[PDB]
Amino acid sequence: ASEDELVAEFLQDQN
Amino acid sequence: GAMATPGSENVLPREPLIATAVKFLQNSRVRQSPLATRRAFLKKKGLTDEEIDMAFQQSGTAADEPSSL
Repeated sequence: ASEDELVAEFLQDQN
Repeated sequence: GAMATPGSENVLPREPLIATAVKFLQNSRVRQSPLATRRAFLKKKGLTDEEIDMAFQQSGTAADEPSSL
């Protein structure tokens, strides 16, 4: 798995 | 240990994970989120506070232990 899904989930959710 | 971290049998992939966490912490979008949010994100990814602290420590430009991640 790549970290992209996490990073994106991260700042999109905490946007 | 230095180069050879005694894991289950082979070296423990802790350093490459910490290295990944450093990249995450250096990301522009990630840096916009509150500190607690960044730490919690890493915790949900499976890193321990000890590993997260090490990631933050190396996220600037330093290396207290002569080895360089």
